[PDB]
This record gives sequence, structure tokens and C-alpha cells, in this order.
Amino acid sequence: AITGDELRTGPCEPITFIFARGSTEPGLLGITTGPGVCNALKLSRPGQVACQGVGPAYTADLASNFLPQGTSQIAIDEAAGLFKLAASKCPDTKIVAGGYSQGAAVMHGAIRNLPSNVQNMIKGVVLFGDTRNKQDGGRIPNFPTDRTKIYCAFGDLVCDGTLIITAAHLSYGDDVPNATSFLLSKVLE
Repeated sequence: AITGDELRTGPCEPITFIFARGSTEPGLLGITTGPGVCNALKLSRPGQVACQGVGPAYTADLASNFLPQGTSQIAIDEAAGLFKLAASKCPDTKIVAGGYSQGAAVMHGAIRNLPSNVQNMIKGVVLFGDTRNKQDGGRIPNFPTDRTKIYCAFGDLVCDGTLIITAAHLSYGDDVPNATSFLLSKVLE
């Protein structure tokens, strides 16, 4: 019933999207990709999708980028929790996840240590401008690679260890329709 809070503040839905915004984005889903991917998912699959942002624990503050895992534990623990929440509240929901910048880091760290119960509900993961692309080798540790897609724009140097901000980092708007298709591929009807 609330935007970005539909897992927390709503009924169970056949499909549950879980998104972690990039640094300094306001809200739970931000205003860049998740907003898009969300509406895009609901449109393409009316009556089926509930979007849940990751917050407010994940502050998406800049300084957390420099922490060992590239975000905060609180943030990861938060994401972890919501995946489980889905498992608990809605055991028949097909989960799809997303992340941009540090939000991808959140997911990278939350999804890698989820039990098989929960991981097996995650059909698809999309990561834009992943800040852990090189630290984890273009994948999520301990998570099927065919279910993962990483959008790394030409010039986007955060995909390569650094935290350098280019106009290529800010372009993942363009990848929503493709990201959506990827997710939707896996979540068949």
C-alpha cells in the first residue's frame, strides 16, 4: 500500500521486487533505476508485483562505500532481513532483486549468505554500476551466475574497483527495459 514498502506494508504478491538504491538517493527505491524497474515490472505483469525498497537502515551515505564490503553491515543485514521476510510472509513469492552503486554492494553482501530456502526464491538479480564488480569477479559470491546480470556502462570506472564518478555511472536509466526483461525472463507465467 506504500510505495517502496509494499512487502512491509501490503499483502503478499506473486512477485516481489527488492531494490537497493545508490549513494545519496532519497527514499527506499530512489529516483533512478528501481522506480523505473518497479513500475516497469508492474506494467508488464499487472496484479502480480510488489516492490520493496531497502531502508531506512541503509542510509546510502557516501562514507559507507569505503568500508570493507563497500556498504554498511546494518545495510546488508537490512536487505538480508527483507529477503527472509519474503520467505516467511510469502513463501510462494518469486523474488527479484536490484541494486545501483552501493545498493549493488548491499545486495552482493546480503544475497551471498542467505540460506538455500531464500536464495532459491530469488529468480533474478540486476546490478547497475556495481561497485563490487571487480572485487567479486562480475558475480555474486555463492549465487547462481545465470540469474545475475551486471550493467557496466562504457567509461564507468566504479565497475573496476574505484569510486570515480563519470557521466557513464549516471546512465543506467537506459537499462531499465533490458533489466526488466532479464528479471521477467526468469519469472515466467
